Amino acid sequence: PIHRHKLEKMRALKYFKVTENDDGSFKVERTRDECPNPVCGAGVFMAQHKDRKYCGKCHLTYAA
Amino acid sequence: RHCVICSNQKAVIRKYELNVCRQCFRENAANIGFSKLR
RNA sequence: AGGGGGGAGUACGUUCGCAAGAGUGAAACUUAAAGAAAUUGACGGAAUGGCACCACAAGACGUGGAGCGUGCGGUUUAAUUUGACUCAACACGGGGAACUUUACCAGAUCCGGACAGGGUGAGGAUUGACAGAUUGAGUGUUCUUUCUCGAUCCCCUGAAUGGUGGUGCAUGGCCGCUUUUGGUCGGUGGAGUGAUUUGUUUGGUUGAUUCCGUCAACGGACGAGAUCCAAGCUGCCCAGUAGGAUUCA
RNA sequence: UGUCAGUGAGAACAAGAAAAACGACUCUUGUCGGACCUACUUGAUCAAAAGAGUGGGAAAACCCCGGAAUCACGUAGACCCACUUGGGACCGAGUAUUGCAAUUAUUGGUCGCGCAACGAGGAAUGUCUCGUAGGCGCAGCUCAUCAAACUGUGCCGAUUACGUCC
Repeated sequence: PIHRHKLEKMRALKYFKVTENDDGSFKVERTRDECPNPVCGAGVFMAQHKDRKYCGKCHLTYAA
Repeated sequence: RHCVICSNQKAVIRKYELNVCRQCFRENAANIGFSKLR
């Protein structure tokens, strides 16, 4: 009774990436780590995996 | 090769003088102006 | 003398006969036809008249047993996909196929399952995704990570479409062959109860139901012939990519 | 094998038919050349296979639009009645070419093996009477690439019969 590959994933976000930078006294800063030089603006953020970071959409090599 | 008036690619493709009419046989599919008299 | 066909001229009895046999003569059981005549087809080691180097004569060239290519059969194998088998199978399926083509085999994938009518919008079963893993496939299918998200993709039914799957004995179209010969059919009239026949017939001629003649047939329609395509000779057209003639050189 | 006859050379001489165009670049007020062939020259101060540049064509233009096989040849060529110097099929090594991918795919190539078969081949059986049979070559076809196949054109070109129905 094995279907092998393909299943439901249920993943990605919840209410996470809720808003931009919170404000109304001073700006406090994002959940994650920055993306230098995206082409879709800085609303994209980079992975934490193996001390490397990677942009899942603009596909850059940048590390921490 | 491959054919453009079928997608079969088998039952033989004519590419002589830049035409295909042998994946739909020309006896059935005439009015190309050809005739037999001899 | 006979009362469907077999059983049977058998059985039993009885009379005749030297014997072989003769006369008389059932039943049990079984079967749905047996039989008569004529007609139209097919076949004949039947007859007659004709026609074909797919028939033969005379005789030129091969195949048939070698070494090769190709197809088929057999066996084999994971699969050795399959149609076709005297001729109208077998260098055939315009089929000289290696991955593609591909039926078939070894594995993975897609939605094409569209169509939401019964459900999940945001954050979904999702679209796209580096690394890690998955696995032949760092492939992003998948699973983890994290990112990119239209809400179409996704959930359940019904519905669906796609197919080189079978059936050519469901079928259309097309092709092969019967048949490369001269054959085919109706109206009106004649004959027969009818099925049928005459027309389409003795003779000669021709590849020819091609002709002339004749006749219970008369007048017709197709195939044949002819019209077409190509070749050989030629007129007219006729010249700058067609090619020669004379002189100058 | 002696009626191309087997290895060498030179001469004269053939006909249909195939081909081209990518939304790919560049070009403008609405757009041109590259996937076809063949020519010519380097490819020999040193092979073949094979590299590249220039040049023309949509074909009666493509260089003479058309050529080398059958054939001719005594140039006083070589072989010479042998399974060979007649034939190839197996087999190993090398290299270049084609392609999305080659696993002899490549194959027009080198050079081994040939002294591996086979000597016109039992019975049986095929099809043609004239420019035909037979012999020979070329192109088209299929298409990453290969034709002992198929289709078409041309060349050399007879013997017998022109009767019968067995």
